[PDB]
This record gives sequence, structure tokens and C-alpha cells, in this order.
Amino acid sequence: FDYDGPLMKTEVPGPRSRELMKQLNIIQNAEAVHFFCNYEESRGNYLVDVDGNRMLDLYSQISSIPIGYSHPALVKLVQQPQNVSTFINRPALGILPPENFVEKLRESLLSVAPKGMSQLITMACGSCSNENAFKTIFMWYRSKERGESAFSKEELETCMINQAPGCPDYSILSFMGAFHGRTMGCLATTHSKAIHKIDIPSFDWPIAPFPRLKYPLEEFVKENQQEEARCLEEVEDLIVKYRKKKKTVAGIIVEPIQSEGGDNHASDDFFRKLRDISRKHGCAFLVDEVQTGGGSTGKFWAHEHWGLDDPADVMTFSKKMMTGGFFHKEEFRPNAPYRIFNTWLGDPSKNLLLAEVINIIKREDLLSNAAHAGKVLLTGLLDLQARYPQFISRVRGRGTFCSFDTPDESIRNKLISIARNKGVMLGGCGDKSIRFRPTLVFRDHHAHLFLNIFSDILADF
Amino acid sequence: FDYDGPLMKTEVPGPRSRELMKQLNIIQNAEAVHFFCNYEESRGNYLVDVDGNRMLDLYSQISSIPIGYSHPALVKLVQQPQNVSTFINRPALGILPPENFVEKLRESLLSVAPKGMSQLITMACGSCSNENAFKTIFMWYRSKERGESAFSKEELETCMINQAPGCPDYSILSFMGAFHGRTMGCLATTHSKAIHKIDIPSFDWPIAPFPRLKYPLEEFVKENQQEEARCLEEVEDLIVKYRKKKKTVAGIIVEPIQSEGGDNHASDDFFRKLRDISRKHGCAFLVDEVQTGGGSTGKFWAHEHWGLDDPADVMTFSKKMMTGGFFHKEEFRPNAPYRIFNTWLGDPSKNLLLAEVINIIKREDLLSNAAHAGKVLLTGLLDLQARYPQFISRVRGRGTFCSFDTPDESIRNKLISIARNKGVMLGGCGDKSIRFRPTLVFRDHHAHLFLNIFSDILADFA
Ligand SMILES: Cc1ncc(COP(=O)(O)O)c(C/N=C2\CC(C(=O)O)=C[C@H]2C(=O)O)c1O
Ligand code: FES
Repeated sequence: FDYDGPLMKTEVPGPRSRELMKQLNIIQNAEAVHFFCNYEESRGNYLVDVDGNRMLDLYSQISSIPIGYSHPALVKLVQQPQNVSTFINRPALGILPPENFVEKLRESLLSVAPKGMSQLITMACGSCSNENAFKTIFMWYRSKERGESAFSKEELETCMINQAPGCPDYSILSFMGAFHGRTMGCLATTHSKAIHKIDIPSFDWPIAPFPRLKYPLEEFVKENQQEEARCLEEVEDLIVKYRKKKKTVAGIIVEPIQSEGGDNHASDDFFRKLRDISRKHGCAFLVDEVQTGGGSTGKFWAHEHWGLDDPADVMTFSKKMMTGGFFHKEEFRPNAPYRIFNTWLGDPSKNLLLAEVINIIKREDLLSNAAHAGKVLLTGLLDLQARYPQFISRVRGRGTFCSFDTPDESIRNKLISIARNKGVMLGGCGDKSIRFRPTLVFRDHHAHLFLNIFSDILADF
Repeated sequence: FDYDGPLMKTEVPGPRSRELMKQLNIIQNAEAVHFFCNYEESRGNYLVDVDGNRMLDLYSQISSIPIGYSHPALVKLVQQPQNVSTFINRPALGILPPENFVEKLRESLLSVAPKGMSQLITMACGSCSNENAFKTIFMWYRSKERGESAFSKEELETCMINQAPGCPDYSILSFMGAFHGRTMGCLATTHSKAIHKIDIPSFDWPIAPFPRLKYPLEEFVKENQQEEARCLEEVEDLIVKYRKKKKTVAGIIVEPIQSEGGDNHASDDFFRKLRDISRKHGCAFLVDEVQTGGGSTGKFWAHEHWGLDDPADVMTFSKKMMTGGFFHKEEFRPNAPYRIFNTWLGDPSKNLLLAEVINIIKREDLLSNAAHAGKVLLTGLLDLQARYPQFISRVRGRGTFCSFDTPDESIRNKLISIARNKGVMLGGCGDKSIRFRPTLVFRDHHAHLFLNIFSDILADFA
């Protein structure tokens, strides 16, 4: 189930990784590779590289490994002769689903449906989840504006040549700092880093400011309240402005916590008010839980913290859920087939794994565990913040979804590199932030393992 | 390895499928579902449904199953205890690849690299393959324009808010009848059916006509070279037209054989001439082999029939290749990391399957078989086109990648329902066409078996 603690043999990346990285660099730009891994020996919270180093993984493959490496319940799943077909016979799910398709969804995604969302469509990643959510919303908004009336074949002629009115000028509203994926629709709503965006054609869609909170939160209540109201007002202005530009906002997309943009949090009150604005202006409210979903904030979906019976119209997911997809309200159900469609629509082998994952999360009480291990981790980070204010500021988090800021990008990268050499895998976000994305089997004792290591690092820094 | 004939028991969809379909229709529009399947009992070319029916599968999951259902070598893979980790520990490939990642690529995709393309990036589907091919092309074009100089301050600031100059107004040129995927970039180059495009915002990019060939090819040689020539002229006119409208064509995307648009073919000469038009105007030439790739035309990539040493700059693939991705020339390699990137970049579990799949295609010479069994197929249809000219016209194909047209939509659908009830599954492209997408273990006698069944269907048709 897990190892005792990290065990380091070489610097990271070590010689075998550098050689493998050299080989990979022949066929593609491999500059992003951190090191090469031995997934066969990785277990629980621990990632093992090809040089025999064993690191406590607080990054979890960009927050996509739900219950650790080589989990024995998932090993057993694959060993079962009845499951071999799921792995070698991949169906075109939208036309030829396998027999157990509904029953496996009942054991997995449907058992954690968000409140008010009866509909579910599966997708293979977070980008095509969000893209097909955009299209679902565009179709819903046009269906609002046309009744009753069928497809005018002026629309049917124009749409084949990328022309109005068949191809409308609707917009999706998004937030500075957002990250929603990399295909060209998602990218327009992404506003994280210049390197993600530069040289790519885009859409003229409204971009709103995301609240920047001041820490400690308990000393800045009035100012954080004012900041959020400012952002809410600008959101509303943009909807009216782009309505007058004939670029009508059909939906609003937001992350419950902005990840790649620098772990930007906002109050539950902000999101409830934003959901209200979306309803008021007839915009679909699209909540992207690709990164916050799967339980690390202490609830299965992070938007559950908002306390709403009607939290959103559409909610997209991926990563920890193994498969992508989106839940939505019944009124967004497409009237006709083949409008939301592609070859694979996910992968039933991922659903097979996800049903066992969800069963482990529920039986091992891992939502409550994440709330607890996260409080322990955050308490420790606040302690380190008080002891090393020249290095650590803006400690923040919900559940294990935690982060802090360092002085600059150069310092962030040195600390990550040292921590890796001391047996801890960390990830970055934003300009200068260090983020924590532990798997759901991260325990309070793993928090202490990290904090002790980081204490000695900051002492010697 | 295979059954030796269809085995029917009910109409299709049978009772259990209709029940499963009603259940599924509760949580999503299920109007597209044909029937539910028992893949555990499916074998080779035969798809078994939940009502016990066994049909000859000439659609192969929209042309995505490479070597038939439940192949014993793929079965033998999943049962190796060394491979368990591969299925349950999915990495973020761009940052933390597994130890065997490069070698498994050598065993698989790299051993079928097209001519002139040393670079490879993997992706999970055909849509993000083409999307990232587009972005690779846009980055390369801007790199030409800016030379070896850094991003400007104004570019870095305006790209964050969707504005020029950071976000250029480049275009990708595509063809009518093209299908390149459903995400919003892909969709703007797709021109297949109106039901794919309506109510979705798009890009003002150039759309060129694809040549509509008259058949028999024997009889219309000069009409067809004239048709192909004027299409080539409109392509060139659009590039010139969009450069002045400050929407410079950075690349051209085309399928070697259009699929979803109605199985539109064109001569090898046409693609060679289009290849040179692209180069001549400094456009990247992007060849979409998502559907044609994998060997069904008798060569692993369809474009291999063109006989070029420089067939393309970028080539995307998916479906039969299990994983997606794209090959490209070295000069298209991104200068900096994190520009072409996402969490998974495919899936090592698919690479593990593809390596065994590619070994079997070579060891058992399935490319020859596809050219051969495709000939028997196409020969048979031509005979049935002669004996029934009121139903079947324009019998075309390359390898097993064949199609034909019917008078109208209703006869198309009726023939498919009849044929499926008689034990053979066919797909349909366009408004009134019937296509053949057999797996690569489809053989001589599977041709004949379909031919004999469709024969009797033909003799009893109203
Ligand atoms: C809220 C959210 N929405 C959509 C997506 C898109 O999913 P896919 O990656 O499956 O297409 C993601 C994925 N997250 C990252 C991808 C990435 C990169 O540089 O591409 C850096 C990661 C990061 O979180 O910083 C995401 O977190
Ligand atoms: S776009 Fe989601 S897997 Fe290709």
C-alpha cells in the first residue's frame, strides 16, 4: 500500500534519466521532462525514478493520480480475466456501447453527480470536456433564441462555410488567471501564462478579473469583500458590453480555485453571487472541476463548499476521475444526436478503474481524510511562514489543495529542485508559487514528513 | 482467431439492446446508439451484440479497430504481470515519462514514421492531434516572420487578453467535405454535415472545393483532370486573397480520402500538385491520416501512394493507431517547451498495444492482404454495380477503403438495416453513401461472404 518514507540514491535527474532524456530529445522537444520513472516500483504516495530514487510525490502527475501508485485494488481489477476485453476492445461509445456501460456509470460517475445535474456525457480529457461544454451551451442559447422555430436553412447553408448566422458570434466569459485547456476553444478562455497563448489565433471574448485576496484573510475581511464586489461588477459590465457588441455571452466558465494561474482562491460568497449573475443574464454557469474535482478540497467536488442546491448548469471534470466528461442540467440535453459526438467519448477501461477508485474513496473515508491531512499540512506551512518570512508568503489552501508564494521564479525553482534532491516532489504554478497536489492517500504523517524536510531545507537555504 | 460466418437470432437492435438504450437515454441523448455489444464474445471480424447476434463487422468502430476483436496476442499482453503498472499508473507523459517510453515508441510509431518526418508528439485523439498540429504550424509561421528574436513585450502582454499582435490572425485552409474533428479549431476546418457545425462560433478561414470525380474513371479522364485543375486554382486564389485580407494562410489541411464528407477521392496527381502549391506559398502542408492511416489502403499511410520524398510537413493520426499524435519535419519542432503540451499527451497503455499491433501487421503482411482483399471487394462491387445499376453507382475505393452511392438517403438506411439483420454491419457517409471500414484481418473469404449476402439482398430488394 505504501513505503515508509523517501529514499534518495542520486541527484535528480540522475544519470539514467539524463540518458533517457537525451534519447527522447531526438524526436521531440523534451525540455519539460523532469525525470524518467519506474512506475512498476512506485507505490502509494511514492514515485520511483529510473535511478532508484524514491520520492514523496506531492504533485501526483499534475493532480491526476487519485489514490496513489499501483493501488492493490486496481492491480486486482486488471488481473481479472473478465476485464481483459475492456482493455483491448475499445468501442465507439456513442454508437456501440458495451453491455455493462450504464451499470458501470451507475457505480462511478452517476454516484457522485452534482446537485441538479441529471445528464452525463463522457469525454477523454479536460480540454474536449470543456470544448463540448462550450458547444452544449452554444446550442442551448440558440435554442432559447429560436423557440419553437426549426433550423432555418439559411443557417444550415451558412454554418457549413463558417459564416453567420449559422455560425453565431456568441462568446464565453472567462477570468484572468484561468486555465481551461489547450485546444483553440479552451485556449481562448485560458489566461494563465503567455507561453500558453503566444502566436495562437484566439476569440474576442470577455475576460474578467479574478479576485486577488489579501492574507491573513482574517485581517483583510473588508478589503477582500470589496475586491470581490469589484470583480463581480466588472463581470456584469462585460456581459452588457458584449451584448451590445452583438457578441452575446452564452456562458461563464470558472474554476472553484484557479490552479495554473497561481492557486487563486475566492470566497464561497463570491461564487454564489457569480452563479446568480450568470442566471440573471441568461448565461450558462460552467464550473471547471478538472483540477479541483476528485476530493482533495475535502468534498468530492470543490463547488460543494458553496452550499448551493443549484450550483451550476454544467460541470466538467477529468484527471483524478480517470475519464473526462461533463454533468449538466436536463435543459441542456441536446435535442438531436450527432451534435455532441466523437469517435471514443472517453474509454470504458477508465470507467472500470474509476468505479473501484470511488469505492475506495468512500469506504476509506478519503474526503474527510483530505480535509484533515490538509489542515495539518496548512498549519505546518503557516508555522514555516512565521519562521521564514523572507521566503514564504500568502500560505493558503483548502483541504490538501495548498500553496504559498516565494520571492521570485528563481527562488521557487531552486526550492523545488532541492526538495526533489531531498526526496519530495513538488510542483509550481504562477510566477513564483509552490503548489501541493497530493494523492488522496496522503495522510497527516506524510504532511509531517514533508514539513520536517522542508524545515531543514529552509534552515540551510 | 475468428468465427467463420454470421449467426443471427433476433432483429437488430434486439430486445436487450432496446432496454439498455432506454436506460442510457435517461442520462443522455442516446438517439445515435445502434445497439449494445458483448465484446467479451466478439472475435476477429465479428461483433457479438447483447441479443446473441453475431455480425460481420465492416465498420470496425468507425474505422478504429486495427486487427479485429479480442485478438489473442493483445489478450496475451494484458495478462503479462509485467504490464499491470502500464494500465493503472497513467503518467503526465510530458514531464514524467515511464522508463520504456522511448523504446516502446521505437517498437511502434517510430518504425512507421512517414518520409522526411523525424519528429513525433503523441496525443489522445484525432481532434487534439489536429489542434496541436495547427498550433505547431502557427508557431512555425510566426517564427519565420520574427526570425531568431525574442517575443516582444507587446506580444507577451496582448496574447494574455486574446489580442493582436500576440494572437495573430493566421488561417488554416481546408476543403469542403472535410472532417477534421469536433473541437472548435478542428471544427472550423470541418465541412461535412450541417448538423456538426450549426450554432457553433467559427473562424473566418479559407474553404476550398474538393474535386468531385465523375465515374467510371475510365470514361471521364479529361473531365476529371479539368475538375482537379480548377480546384487547385481556387486553392491558390484563396491564399492570395487571404494574405491581403491580413489573414495569412499558415497551413493547408486535407485528408488523402475524405471520409465523413462522402468518400471523396482525388488522383495522386492532385495531391502532389497541392503539395507544391503549399510549399510555393510558404504554407505548412498538414495531411490528416486519422481515418486513412493504419494500412487499409494497402500502404500504412495513404499518402505513401503519392510517391513523394517530401509528402508533407505534418501528419496527424489516431483511430487504428490506438493513440493519437502527429509526425512532423524537424523545422516544425517547437523552440521552447510548454507550448505544445497537455496533462496526458496520449497514454502509455495504448502505445503498448500499438507496438504489438504493428508487429502483427508486419509479421503477417496485413498491408498486402488489405490491397489484395480490397481488390476482391472492389471487384465484387463493380460486378454488383453492373447487375443493379438502379441502386449502386460510383463504386470507388483504395484497398479495403471502399464505398459506393445509392439513389437517396432512405435506400441507404434501408440497405444497412437489411444487411445488419442479415448479419453484416455497414456504415454510412454523406447523405447517401455506403462505406467499408474493415479491420486488417478482413480477408478474401470475408469479402466473398459479404458479397454473397449482399447478392441475395440485391435479388430480393423492392
Ligand atoms: C482546471 C483545468 N481545466 C482544464 C484542463 C485541461 O485538461 P487536459 O490537460 O486534460 O487537456 C486542466 C489541465 N491542467 C493542466 C494542463 C497543463 C498544461 O500546461 O497543459 C497544466 C496543468 C495545470 O493544472 O497547471 C485544468 O487544470
Ligand atoms: S481533445 Fe480530449 S482527448 Fe483529444
